[PDB]
Amino acid sequence: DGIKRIQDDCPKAGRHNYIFVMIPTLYSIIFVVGIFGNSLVVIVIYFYMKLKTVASVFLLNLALADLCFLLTLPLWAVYTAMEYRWPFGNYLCKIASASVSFNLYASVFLLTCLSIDRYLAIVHPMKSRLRRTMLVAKVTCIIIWLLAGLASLPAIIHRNVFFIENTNITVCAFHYESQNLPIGLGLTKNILGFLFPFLIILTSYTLIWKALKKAYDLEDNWETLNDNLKVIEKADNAAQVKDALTKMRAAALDAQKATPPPEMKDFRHGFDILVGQIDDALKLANEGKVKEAQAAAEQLKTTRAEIQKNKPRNDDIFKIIMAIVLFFFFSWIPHQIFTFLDVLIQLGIIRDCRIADIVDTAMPITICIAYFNNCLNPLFYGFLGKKFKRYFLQL
Amino acid sequence: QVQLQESGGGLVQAGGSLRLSCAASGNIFDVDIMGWYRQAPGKERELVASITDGGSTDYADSVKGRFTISRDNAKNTVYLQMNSLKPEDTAVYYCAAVAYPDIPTYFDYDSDNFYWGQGTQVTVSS
Amino acid sequence: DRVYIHPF
Ligand SMILES: *[C@@H]1O[C@H](CO)[C@@H](O)[C@H](O)[C@H]1NC(C)=O
Ligand SMILES: [Cl-]
Ligand SMILES: [Cl-]
Repeated sequence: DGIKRIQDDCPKAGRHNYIFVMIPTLYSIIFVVGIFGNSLVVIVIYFYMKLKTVASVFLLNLALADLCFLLTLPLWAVYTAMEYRWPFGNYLCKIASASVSFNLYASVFLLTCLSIDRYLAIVHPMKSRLRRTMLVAKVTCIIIWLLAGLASLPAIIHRNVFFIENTNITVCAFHYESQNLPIGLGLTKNILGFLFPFLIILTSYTLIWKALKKAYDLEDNWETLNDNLKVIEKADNAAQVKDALTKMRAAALDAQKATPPPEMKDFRHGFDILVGQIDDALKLANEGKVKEAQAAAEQLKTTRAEIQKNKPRNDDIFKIIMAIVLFFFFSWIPHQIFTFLDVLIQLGIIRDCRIADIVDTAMPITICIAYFNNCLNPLFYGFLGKKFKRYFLQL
Repeated sequence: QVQLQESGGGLVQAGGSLRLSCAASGNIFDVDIMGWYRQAPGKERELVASITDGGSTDYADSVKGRFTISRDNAKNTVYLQMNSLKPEDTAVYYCAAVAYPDIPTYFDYDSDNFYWGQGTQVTVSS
Repeated sequence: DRVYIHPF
């Protein structure tokens, strides 16, 4: 005479005194830190910086998506605190789950576009500049909003308030009926919410890794030649000359490997001349002719009296790229595994309430690590900007 | 801020030649990549050419064979040798560059590590 | 019949 009455297979699954106490406490921390954290991000990025880059648009919408999810968070904290009892009705049930699902798909899709933007702004800054305008930045977002809504559309449909017959506990959840709701609901979160975005983000930063590694390896090969060439100028015997000429010959071969991305045949031929000029200098060092080999190595720098500006570069960028990929991986792979197991329990192989408990006990644990590490995404991505860090520390 | 001083644009006969120089100022370190963009009246901006700090150039199909770009790493100045200036080359030629900070984390929400110039008008009369 | 009480 009202809502749908459901029989629960494993009613005592995930119900523990330590889950009802720790989970709402962590939700309050995520609520306090998330709101205080993300709100200040949207201030600096809009009122202090006026949104003039494409990443600035992605960063603002990334923080607003987290802010929308945090507003519905007080509903889930008390929901867990009441031993999973939902009094908020069916209206807030369809909205709370949709808001959590929408913002989780939107935040991951936004991190995907941010990676594609960094790959374009680094490897091809000149060509991709005219394509990456401010209009495309706002158009990309409304495509993400529509995709995050369409992917979370089954969440607004199959999320009803149910009354368990054998426990008299009214809950808001998904009804995994025997047959006659799609099982692809849990799959979409695994492939569209993790697999597909991770393979695109990893490919972007890996291509940035290989692009920056080639640039720094080439920069260090020239540094290897110039530094060793100054050792010949201050050399004494033929042993100290051959030791430096042997290191320069390997550096010329390593620099011959780098190739961005007839023009490249001229690049490698320019180093075959370099290696060839090192061979003759090595021939004089093997015979024991120091002052003659010193002139052969000094004629090498004939192509080069004003000191020029040095190329700025950081060796710590690889720590950032690796941390960015791992911080996204190890923050969703706990929730993605226990969700994949749920798909096996949903309609398949697993028929045991003893292991269905470890799924419902560790699910809010994985939701907290997914929620806490995602609500800090716009903050830490923003700290990677020298201009953003200065304004944020002033507030 | 990194400013880009441009010079060499003016009214010139069709089929002649012109050289555009763009020097970078206010940059403590070297400039990563520099290039040239032109804005035709009533059109959108177009990439003319670009050159890497190592010497790799990339021209557009609009100026192949007639335009040649080079750079001086000592002066951080790029030259756009525009030979056989056709009346279609009449546009506002902007200078572009990519400059990274001292310890550069390749994230920039203020300028995106991309700096423009004032621009010079290059009018080609026939 | 399974009940998935979790937020997502
Ligand atoms: C649940 O309520 C029904 C009446 O609605 C009652 O018959 C049943 O015994 C109750 N069971 C429990 C476990 O409370
Ligand atoms: Cl490019
Ligand atoms: Cl910044």
